Amino acid sequence: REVISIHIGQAGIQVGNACWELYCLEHGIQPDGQMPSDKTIGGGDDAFNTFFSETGAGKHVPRCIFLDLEPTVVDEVRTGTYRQLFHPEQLISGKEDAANNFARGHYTIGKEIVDLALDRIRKLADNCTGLQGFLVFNAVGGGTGSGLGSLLLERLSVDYGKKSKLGFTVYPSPQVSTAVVEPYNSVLSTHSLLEHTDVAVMLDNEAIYDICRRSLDIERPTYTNLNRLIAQVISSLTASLRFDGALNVDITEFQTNLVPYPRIHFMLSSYAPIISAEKAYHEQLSVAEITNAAFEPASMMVKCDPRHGKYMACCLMYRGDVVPKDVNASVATIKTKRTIQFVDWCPTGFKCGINYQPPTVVPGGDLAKVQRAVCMISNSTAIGEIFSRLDHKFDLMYAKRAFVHWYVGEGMEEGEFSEAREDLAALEKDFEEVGA
Amino acid sequence: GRLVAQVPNEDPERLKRVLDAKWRTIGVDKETLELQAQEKKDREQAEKDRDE
Amino acid sequence: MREIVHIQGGQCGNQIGAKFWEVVSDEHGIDPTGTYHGDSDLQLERINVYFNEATGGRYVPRAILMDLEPGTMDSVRSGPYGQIFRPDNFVFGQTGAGNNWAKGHYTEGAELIDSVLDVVRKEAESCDCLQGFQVCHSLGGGTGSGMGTLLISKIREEYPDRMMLTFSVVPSPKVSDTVVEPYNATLSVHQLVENADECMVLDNEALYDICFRTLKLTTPTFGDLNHLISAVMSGITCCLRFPGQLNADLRKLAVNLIPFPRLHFFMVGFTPLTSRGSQQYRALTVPELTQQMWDAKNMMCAADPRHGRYLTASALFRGRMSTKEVDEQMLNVQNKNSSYFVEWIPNNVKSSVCDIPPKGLKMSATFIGNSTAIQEMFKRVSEQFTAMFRRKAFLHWYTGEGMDEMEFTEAESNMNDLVSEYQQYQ
Amino acid sequence: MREIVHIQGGQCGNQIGAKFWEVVSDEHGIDPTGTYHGDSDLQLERINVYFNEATGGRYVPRAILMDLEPGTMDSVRSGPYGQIFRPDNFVFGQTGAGNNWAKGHYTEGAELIDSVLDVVRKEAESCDCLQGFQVCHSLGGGTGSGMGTLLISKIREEYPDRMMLTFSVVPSPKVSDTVVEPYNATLSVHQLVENADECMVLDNEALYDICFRTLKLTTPTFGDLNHLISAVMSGITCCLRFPGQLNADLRKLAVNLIPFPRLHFFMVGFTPLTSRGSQQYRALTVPELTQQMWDAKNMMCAADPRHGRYLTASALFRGRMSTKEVDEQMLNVQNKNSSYFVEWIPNNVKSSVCDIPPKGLKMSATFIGNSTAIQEMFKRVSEQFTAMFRRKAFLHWYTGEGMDEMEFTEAESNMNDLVSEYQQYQDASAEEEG
Amino acid sequence: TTVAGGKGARGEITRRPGESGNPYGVSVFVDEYGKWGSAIQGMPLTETRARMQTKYFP
Amino acid sequence: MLPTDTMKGTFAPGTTKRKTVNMYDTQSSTFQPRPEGPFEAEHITDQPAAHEHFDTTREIKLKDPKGMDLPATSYVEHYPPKTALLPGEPLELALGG
Amino acid sequence: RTLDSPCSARQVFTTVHDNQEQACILILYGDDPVASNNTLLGQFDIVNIPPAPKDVPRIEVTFHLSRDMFLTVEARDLDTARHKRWLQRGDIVVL
Ligand SMILES: Nc1nc2c(ncn2[C@@H]2O[C@H](COP(=O)(O)OP(=O)(O)OP(=O)(O)O)[C@@H](O)[C@H]2O)c(=O)[nH]1
Ligand SMILES: Nc1nc2c(ncn2[C@@H]2O[C@H](COP(=O)(O)OP(=O)(O)O)[C@@H](O)[C@H]2O)c(=O)[nH]1
Ligand SMILES: Nc1nc2c(ncn2[C@@H]2O[C@H](COP(=O)(O)OP(=O)(O)O)[C@@H](O)[C@H]2O)c(=O)[nH]1
Ligand SMILES: [Mg+2]
Repeated sequence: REVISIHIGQAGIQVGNACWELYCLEHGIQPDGQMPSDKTIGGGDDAFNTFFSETGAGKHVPRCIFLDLEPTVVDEVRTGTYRQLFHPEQLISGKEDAANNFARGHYTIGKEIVDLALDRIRKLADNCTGLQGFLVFNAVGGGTGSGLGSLLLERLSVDYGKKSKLGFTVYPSPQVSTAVVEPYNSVLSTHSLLEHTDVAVMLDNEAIYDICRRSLDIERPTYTNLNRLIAQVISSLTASLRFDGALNVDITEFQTNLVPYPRIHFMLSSYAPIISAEKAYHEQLSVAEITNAAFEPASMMVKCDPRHGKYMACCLMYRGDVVPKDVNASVATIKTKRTIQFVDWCPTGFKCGINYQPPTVVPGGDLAKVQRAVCMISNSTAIGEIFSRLDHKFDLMYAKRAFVHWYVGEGMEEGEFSEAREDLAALEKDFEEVGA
Repeated sequence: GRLVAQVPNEDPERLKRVLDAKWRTIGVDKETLELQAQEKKDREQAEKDRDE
Repeated sequence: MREIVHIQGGQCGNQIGAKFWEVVSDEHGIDPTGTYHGDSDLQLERINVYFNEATGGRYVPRAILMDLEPGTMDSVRSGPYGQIFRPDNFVFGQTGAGNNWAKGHYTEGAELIDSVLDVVRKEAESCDCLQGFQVCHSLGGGTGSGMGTLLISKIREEYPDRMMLTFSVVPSPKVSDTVVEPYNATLSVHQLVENADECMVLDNEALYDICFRTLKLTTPTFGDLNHLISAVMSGITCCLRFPGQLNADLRKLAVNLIPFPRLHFFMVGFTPLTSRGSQQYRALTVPELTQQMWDAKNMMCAADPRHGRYLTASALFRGRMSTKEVDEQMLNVQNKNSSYFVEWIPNNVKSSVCDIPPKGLKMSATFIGNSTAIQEMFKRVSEQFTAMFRRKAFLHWYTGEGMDEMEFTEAESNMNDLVSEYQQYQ
Repeated sequence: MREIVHIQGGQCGNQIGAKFWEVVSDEHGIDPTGTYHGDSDLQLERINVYFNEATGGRYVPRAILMDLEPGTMDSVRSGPYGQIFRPDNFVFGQTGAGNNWAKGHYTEGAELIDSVLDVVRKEAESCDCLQGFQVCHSLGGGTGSGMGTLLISKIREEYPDRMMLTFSVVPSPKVSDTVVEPYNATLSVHQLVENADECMVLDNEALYDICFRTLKLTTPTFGDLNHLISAVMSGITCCLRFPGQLNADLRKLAVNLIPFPRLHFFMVGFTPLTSRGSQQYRALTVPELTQQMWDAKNMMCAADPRHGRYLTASALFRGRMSTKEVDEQMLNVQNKNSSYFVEWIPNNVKSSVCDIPPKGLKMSATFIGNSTAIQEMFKRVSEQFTAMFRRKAFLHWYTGEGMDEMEFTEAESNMNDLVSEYQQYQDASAEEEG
Repeated sequence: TTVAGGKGARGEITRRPGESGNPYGVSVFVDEYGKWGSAIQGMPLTETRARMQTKYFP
Repeated sequence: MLPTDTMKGTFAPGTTKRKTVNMYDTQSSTFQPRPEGPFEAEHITDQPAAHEHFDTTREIKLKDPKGMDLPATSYVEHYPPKTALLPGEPLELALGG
Repeated sequence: RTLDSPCSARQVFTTVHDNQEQACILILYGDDPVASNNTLLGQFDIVNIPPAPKDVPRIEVTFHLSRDMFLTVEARDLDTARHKRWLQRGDIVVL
C-alpha cells in the first residue's frame, strides 16, 4: 500500500514541509534521512513503507514531489533542516513564477514544467507497486497552484484516470484575503477541479485563524501553526493505511461513501480536540464531547455555516483510545438531535472509522499529548453557499472588465471566462436541486 | 557462460550475494560513495583555487 | 465421515472466523501450536469433521479465508491460533472492493473466483463425503457481500446436493457503519433467497444490546461479539462433533425448520449468558435455561418475535441432561403462550440433546426459531433502499461498473414479494 | 543390461545435464571424484545402465557433451561431480553458432557431427543391449537445436530400432530470450516430428511459475530450474535402475502413451514440491501426491490441460506404496474429471511403482501426459513465425548460408498439419467408422 | 482479546524479499523470510547492516 | 541450514592459458610432501602411532548424502525366512477285538 | 591427482561411534586404497564434539591448494561452529 503526495504552489510546499516533518516524527525517522542508531528491529516497523522507500542502506527518500515556479521556496527547502531528506530531483523548481495569473501559469510556463513533473511522477509510480492514489495539495488563489495545477490534474487524469486523486485545496477566505485577482483565479481553477479531482476537501484560512485564536488561544499565529494542524488532519485520515485499527477506512472509501453524485465532491472538514497544553490537563477528554465538538461551525476548517445547510453525508475518523461502543452511542445522539438535520436521501448518513495509534506531538507545536481525537469529513449544501458568495464578487469585477487585459495578454480570450462563469452557475443549480 | 567460464556455478561469495534478496534489489558500497563525494568536492575546490 | 468445509468472506468474516476457530480448537483440545493435547478420547474421534491430520498430530482446519485486503490476513496470523491455518488456504485478492457490491460481484470476482473455486474444490475432494459447506460473511461491506454471493452462486451450481449454512450480519439502522448499507443488503438478500439453503440472521445492534443487559460489560469490543457468534456456531454443529442421546445434523434441522423453500432466514438465541458477578447467584436447571432462551430480549436479531408468530422453532441442548425435563419444558412453553405459535403446524418445536457441554460449562442451549417477525427487518431495510433509489443517490458507483437499473428493480421486487409472503403466512 | 546413453547439446542442455548427472551420482552413491562409497547393494547392481567400471570402483558416466564454445565445457569441468566425465567424450568445436539454426545445421554441424557421431557410436557399442538414446537440448539456440536435431536425424538413420527420448525446452513469448526463437523452433519441431521417438516439452515460463507459486522460492535461478528438470528425468528412468512391484521401461511407456506415430509431444510434471515453511502443514498420503500431480499449475508446459483433452496419461511412482491405493486414486481421477479424458480410449492411465525414492523423501511421483493441449503452444509459435516470414525479416542470416525459402514453407506446412491432426483427434467422434 | 481489523501494520504475508522495511539477510524461501517480526524481535538495526550475509532466520 | 553446508564436490580451475612449461623446471611451482608437517598433540611421531591414535576412539565416516535410510525392497520385506507351526499331539483310539 | 593448481574440494563427514568426543582427521598422500600404505603428512583432530547419536554431527573437511602448491586444510564442526585450520609446514591455528 503506497500513496504519493504532490504539492503544487508556494502554499503546497509549505503544507508539505509541515506534513513531512510530522511523518518523519511519527515514524521515528531523523531529519537527516535515517532512523536513530539505537533503534531496534521490532514488530510495527515497516510501518513507514507507505510514504518512504528505502534507498541504499539506511536512507528513506519520501514519495513526494514539491513543485513551484519561483525557485525561492524550493531553495529554502534545499537549505533548511531537511536537506538530506528529499532527493534533489523530487523538488522541481521553475525559473520564473506565474505571479498570480491563471493564464500565465496554465499556458505560458506550465507547458514546459508539466512534462518534467509527470515524467518524475511516472517513475515514482513505477517504483511503487500497490499505488492507492495520488493526493494533491494546492492553494487555488495563486498562479502556480491554480494554473499548472489544473494542467497537471488534466494530464494526470489522462495518464491514469481511474486512480483516486485526493485534492486538499485552499480556497480564499470571504473577507480576509491577500490577493485581488484571486476570484478570477479561483473560478478558472474550479472549472477544472470539477471534472478531475475525485475527492476535494476545502480549507479556508480564516476558519483556521478562528480556531487557533479561540481553541489554541494563540493570539498571533503565523502560517506554520496553520500548516501544523492541516498536516494533523492529513495524518489522521491516512493513519488507517499506516497502522492497524479496530475498524479502519481507506482512501478508496471516501469516493464510495461521500460522493452521491459524480460532480459533487466538495467536503467540509473539521478536527477535535484542537487543544492546548493547559486546558488539556484541566478538562477530561471523552468520545461524546469531542464528537459534539467536531460539529459546531466554531471548529471547522472552512468558514461556512452548515446550520444553513443539510448534511449529505459524514465520515468520522477516530484515533486513540476509542472503542466502537461509545462512538456508536455518540453518533446515535447526533442522529437523534435536531439542531442539525440530515437530507432525506440518507438515513444512514454516517461512516465511522477507528484507529489505535494516538496522534503524535511535535516540538514547536501547540497541541499537547492527547489520548483520543476526531477528524470529520462531511458533505453539505453550505458549499453551494460559498461558491455563490465567491461567484457574486467575481461578477463584480468582471462587469467592469477589470484585470481582463492581463489574461488576454497571456493569450486567452473572453470565451473561457464566460464558460467558467456559466459552469459555476450550473453547479450552483446542481447544489440547490440536490439539497431539495 | 556461453563463451568463457572463470567462476564456479556454486561459488560461495557469489551465492551469498545473489541469495541475499535485499542486496540484489538495492546494493551500495557506502564507503566508496563517501570517498567519491569528497573527491568531487576536492576537485571543485581545486578549480576555485586555480582561478583565485 | 461427514465433513464441513468452512468459508469466510470479508473483514468481519475473517474476525468472526478467527474467534470461531479459536473456540473450536479449544473444544477439541488442540493447542495454538497445532498439536493435540487433549485428555478424553472423545475429542479425538470426531475431528475429521473440521480438521485434517497432517503429521505427528498436526491438525489444520478445513477452512478457506477469502477477502480483498492483506491487513485482514495479517491480523489473522498475528493473534493466537493464527499459525494453525494452511497458507495455501489464504486465497486472497490484491485491489480491494471497499463497500462496493458491484466491484464485489462483477469486476474483481472475475479474477478472484477462479482461484477460490480451485481451492475450495481441492478442499472438498480432499475428504470423502461432504456434509455441507459453511459460510460466514457480512451484508454491509463489498468483498464480503458481493464476493460471498458470487461464491454461493458458483458453489450451489457446482455442488447442488450438499448442504449449506450462511451466517450473515445484516446492518441495523441504529448501528450504522457504512452509508451504502441498503444498496448492498438488498442486492445480497436477493441472491441469498434463491441460492442459500438456510441462513441465520445476526446484527450488531442486538449483540450490543445483549452484552449491555445480560453480560454487563463496560467495553464490549468486537472480540466479545465474535465470542457470542462463535458460541452460536459451535452450538449448531455440536451434534456432529460429539455423541448424544438424540442427534440432529444440519440436514435434519433444515428439513425440520424449512416448510417452504423461500422461508429460510432464522433468528438465534444462546443461553446461558450471565454476568460473572451474578454467575454464582443462579441455579443451573432447564427452566433456568428456557426462561432466558425464550426471552424476547435474548434473540440475536432486531426482530422481536412477539410482534409475530413463531412459525417453527428448534432447541439444541448440551450436557448430560434429562430428556423428560427437556421435552416437558418445551411442551409447557408451547402451551402457555399459545398465541405466538402458528396454528396449522402442531408441535412447532424440534429438540435435540448432545451430552458434551462446552468447556467451562455443564449445561447450555442454542435456539434457532424461524419466525415471521424477520420481515420486520427486511421492510426496515427495504424502505431505506427505496428512499435512496427513488431519485438515484450513489447510483453511479454501481451503474458505471456494469450494472443496469433493472437489477435494482429486481432487488426491490424480490424484497417486496418475500416480505409479502412472510406477511401471508403470519 | 538395458542401456541409456546421454547426449547433451548446447549451453542449456549442458547445464541441465550437469545437474542431472549430479543427482544421479548422488542417487547411486558415487563420490564427486568418481569412486563408489554408498551403502546398499541395490546401488551397485544397476549402475551399468549409466556407467562403466574403470579401475577399482571408478565409474564414468555414459554421456556425450556437444557444443561450440569452451565456456560451457569448462563450466561443466569446474563444477562438482565434474571430474567424472571422460575427456574423450568432450567432442567439441570452438567457433560458435550463435543462435543461428542454419549455422548449427549446415555450416558447423556439417563437419563437427561426424566426430560427434564417432564418439556416440563408440559409447553405444561400449554396451550390450541399448535401451535408448536420451538427448537433452533446447529449441531456441543454434548449437543445441540445429546440431542436436541433425544428430537426431543421423542417429535415427543409423540405429532405427532403439528408443529415443528428447528433453526439449521450448521458447515462450512471455519469457523470450532471443529474437530468432520462432525461426529456430519451427524448423527444429519440423525435424522432431519426423525423427524423434518421443519428445518431452518443457518451458522456462512454467518452470518459473512453479518455482514462484509452489516452491515459493525467493530467487529461482537456473540451478533450481535444472534441478527440477533433473528430478523429472530421474523419475523417468527410476524403473530401469531400481526393482519395483510394477516395472515400466522407456519402450513400455512409449507404447502405452503414443496412439499414433506423430502424436509424441508430452507435458510433464513432478510431485511433491512444497515450501520448507509450508511443509509442516501438509498431509503426506497418496491422495496428497495425486491431487498435486494432476494439478494444472504443476504441469511443466505453458499449456493448461483443462483447455483440451488428455489423450493418454502415465504416472510413475517411487517409494513403497500400496498398489490398491495407487489404482483407486487413478480410478477416481479418471472417473470424476471425466470430460478431460478422450472417449475412444478407455482406461487412459498407465501407472507403475518402484521401491526406491529420490533423495530427501520417502515417496514421490512423476507424471507424463500426452494431451491435445500442446497445439496451443504450437500455434503460439507458428503465429509468430508466420508474422515474421510474411516479410522475410531476419531471413538473410539463413538465406546467405545455403538454406532456401522452401525450407520455411515446409516447416510451416508440417507445423500446421500437425496442429490440424491434433485438433481432429481431439474432436473425433466416439463410435463410428468408414 | 480484541483483534485489530482491516488493513495496516503489514504482516507475515505482505512481507516479501524486496520492500522498504524488510531487513538484510539470506533467505531461500519466502515464507521463511516472512517472519522476521517473529524471529529477530528487538535487535538493534545496526546489527542487520553489520551481518549482511548470515542466516539468523527461521 | 544453508545449502552451502551440504555442498560436496571437487572444484577445478576453469579456462586458462596453455601450460607451456613442464614441472621439471625450477621455476615451475611444485608440491613437495616432505618434511612431515605440523602434527597435533604429543606422541604422534610415527605413522603407525598415528594409526593407533586414529583407531582408539576417534573415527570418521562420510555422511549419507541422502537424508533418510535406504528402504528395504518390498521383496525382501515381504518374504522373510519363516518356520511352520508345530502340529500338536494326535489322539490314538485303541482298536477293539 | 592431475587436478590443476588452484583447486578446492570439500566433503562432509560424521562420527561413526555414538557419543564420541573427538574426531581425528589424518592427511595422507598416495594412491593405495589401504591407508597404512600411503605416506602421512600432518594430522589433527576436532575436539569437544557434543554428545549425539551415531551419525548426527557434521564436520566439513575442505582441502585448498594454491598456485605455488601451498596446501591448507579447513575442518569445521557445524554445530558448535568450531573451525581449525592446518597449514603445510606451519602451525595449526584455531578459530
Ligand atoms: N493555509 C495556508 N495558505 C497559504 C500558506 N501560504 C500561502 N498560502 C495561500 O497561498 C495563496 C497564494 O498562493 P501562494 O502559495 O502564496 O503563491 P503561489 O501559489 O505559488 O502562486 P504565485 O504567487 O502566483 O506563484 C494565498 O491565498 C495564501 O492564502 C500557508 O502556509 N497556509
Ligand atoms: N460482529 C462484527 N461485525 C463487524 C466486524 N467488522 C465489521 N462489522 C460490521 O460489518 C459491517 C462492515 O463490514 P465490512 O468490514 O465492510 O465487511 P467487508 O469490508 O466486506 O470485508 C458494519 O456494519 C460493521 O458494524 C466484526 O469484526 N465483527
Ligand atoms: N533451464 C535452463 N534454461 C536455460 C539455461 N540457459 C539458457 N536457457 C534457455 O535457453 C534458451 C536459449 O537457448 P540457447 O542457450 O541459446 O541454446 P544454445 O545456445 O544452442 O545452447 C533461453 O530461452 C533460455 O531461457 C539454463 O541454465 N537453464
Ligand atoms: Mg506563488
